[PDB]
Amino acid sequence: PRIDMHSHFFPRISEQEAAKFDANHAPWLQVSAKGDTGSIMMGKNNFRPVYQALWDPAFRIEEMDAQGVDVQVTCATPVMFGYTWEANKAAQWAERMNDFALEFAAANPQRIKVLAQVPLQDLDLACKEASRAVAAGHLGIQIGNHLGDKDLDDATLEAFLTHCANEDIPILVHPWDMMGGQRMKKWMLPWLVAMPAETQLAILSLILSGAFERIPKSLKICFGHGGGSFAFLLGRVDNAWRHRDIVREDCPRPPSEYVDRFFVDSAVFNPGALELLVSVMGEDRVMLGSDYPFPLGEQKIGGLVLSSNLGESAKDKIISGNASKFFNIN
Amino acid sequence: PRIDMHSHFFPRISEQEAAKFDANHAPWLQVSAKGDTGSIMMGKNNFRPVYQALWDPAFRIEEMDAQGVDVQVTCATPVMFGYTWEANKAAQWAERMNDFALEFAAANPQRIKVLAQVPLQDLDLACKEASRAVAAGHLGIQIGNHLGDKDLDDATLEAFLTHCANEDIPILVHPWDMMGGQRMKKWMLPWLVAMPAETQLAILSLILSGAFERIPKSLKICFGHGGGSFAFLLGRVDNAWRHRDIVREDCPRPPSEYVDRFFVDSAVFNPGALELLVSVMGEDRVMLGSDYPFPLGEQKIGGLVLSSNLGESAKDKIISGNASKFFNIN
Ligand SMILES: [Co+2]
Ligand SMILES: [Co+2]
Repeated sequence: PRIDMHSHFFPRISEQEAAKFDANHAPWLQVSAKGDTGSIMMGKNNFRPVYQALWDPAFRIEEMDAQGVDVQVTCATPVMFGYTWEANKAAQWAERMNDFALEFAAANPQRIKVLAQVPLQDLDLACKEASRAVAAGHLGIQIGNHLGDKDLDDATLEAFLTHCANEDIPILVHPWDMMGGQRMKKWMLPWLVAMPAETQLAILSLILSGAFERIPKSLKICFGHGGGSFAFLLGRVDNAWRHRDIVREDCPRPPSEYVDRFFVDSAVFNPGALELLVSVMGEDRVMLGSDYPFPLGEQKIGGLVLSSNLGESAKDKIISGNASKFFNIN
Repeated sequence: PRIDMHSHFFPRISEQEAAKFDANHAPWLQVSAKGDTGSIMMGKNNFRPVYQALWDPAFRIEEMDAQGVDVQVTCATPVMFGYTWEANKAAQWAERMNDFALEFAAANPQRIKVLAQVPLQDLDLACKEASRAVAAGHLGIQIGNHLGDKDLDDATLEAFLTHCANEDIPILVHPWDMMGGQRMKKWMLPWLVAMPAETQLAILSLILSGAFERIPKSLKICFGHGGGSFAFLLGRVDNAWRHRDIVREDCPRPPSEYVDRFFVDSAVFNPGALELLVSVMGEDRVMLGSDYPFPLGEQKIGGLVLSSNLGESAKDKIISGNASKFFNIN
């Protein structure tokens, strides 16, 4: 069987319903008249043009069959996060978006599984919303990797991680609100450069701060897009931790020892990159993810893993094995 | 023989000489009374503590012997660049720093080779200063990877690159003035996260803009610290260029075809990282560099390459071969 655990949705959101939250920065979905194309829109600006598969759960199951993917986990498009908003307005919006998600997963909840979003800019509202959603049916939460200038070392974000680790709630960490200000203007560089760095920063933020020494080993946490550039740059981190007391102060073990404490999806779009990745993470902590349905997500879902020189057991774990232990799937 | 082509110096600069340029932003060297320790200082603030090898070319040759490195190329500590300054002041400062460099390399110019800095914020002054310096003895120029919000795609920086390509001047591109604003506060995250992303952005900036289709093939250009995270994330770039017309518009060939047009140093601090790197770049475009004398530079210079499963011939090219064609060292 095949489980793709990194994919996204966007719900049937009217201009009128989103304007009631923020007729300026609440995102909404405009579908064409035919009904197989459309755009995500902030106020009345065009944000991203999207395909029917993003919002239509029936059309999506049909593609899932063409693709040979049996169960697919899916979660909010990072533009739905609303972390910049006021906390009550975001807790309201999060509640609707996760309802929409169960509504979307209704089309076939043995094959479509959902992850919820939280108002992460408020620890209390984020914690209650995380537990409600798992009880309502979501298999876990998906969070942006940072919150303005708070990275995952921030005490509040660590508190949200521990809360989930204690309630045995799995977490997918997604790059979002990328760094870099005004420089990565064209050629989609924010996805090519800033996305991988954002992820690496999140992972390194937990490690070098000692967060893993303080968070329960029971936390199920996954970092998207191969964990950014983390695995390739890990040796540069180990060498700095050995040669610099300020790198070493909050981190008792050498940083590569902590790879036993988190997961990554397999989306790295290259056999060499994939082989190095499992070499660092181990075949048990790499899962099949595709970033479906966006252009940048590997058309042939699972094709990179299946054509690899990896073990037949390694393939089985990335394709299916680890994603069902991680998410508790039949 | 061994050639380490990535290393740095800092000259004997007094508080008062630096104050005549900017008693606020000009860096200077304070040596202890003993004289084997010291600090780089901006105005009156402590910037980096350094050790004798950074400024003492005699002490350095002695360590060069202990380390078994025959010739070492060296260049300015990126804090010396002064790209934020007024152009004439910076052209004045660059001229003194490159004189200092030849003064430093005087201690033994058959083992210490130098690269010059330029006032890159002024294309004319940068071009004259680049040619000046090569004629005075430098083997080429070292530049920060970006200039505020101008990346190597910027037409000024492209004009500086082709000026050098036409005068057959080699270029080492160094990450500097790292992105990330206020987030990577502690654990030296700017060196771990932002430095590799800066490099990757520079390389990708030339490729995806078509700069390599417009710059003469004769350009000898090298990117530091293994070219950042570029070689690992290259497949993500290829896949984006195939699936997105806006990634593809300015770039006629698929982006991984352009690895035949630049070099990288070998400083990636890991055998798997190193093996993937030469797999992407080819054994001919990877050169031994150590970032000596900073804490984060592999104290066993060349030790990573020599202990690798790479070919006897690959080792000879990285250790010695490529760095002497590139730099014209006999
Ligand atoms: Co995604
Ligand atoms: Co350096």
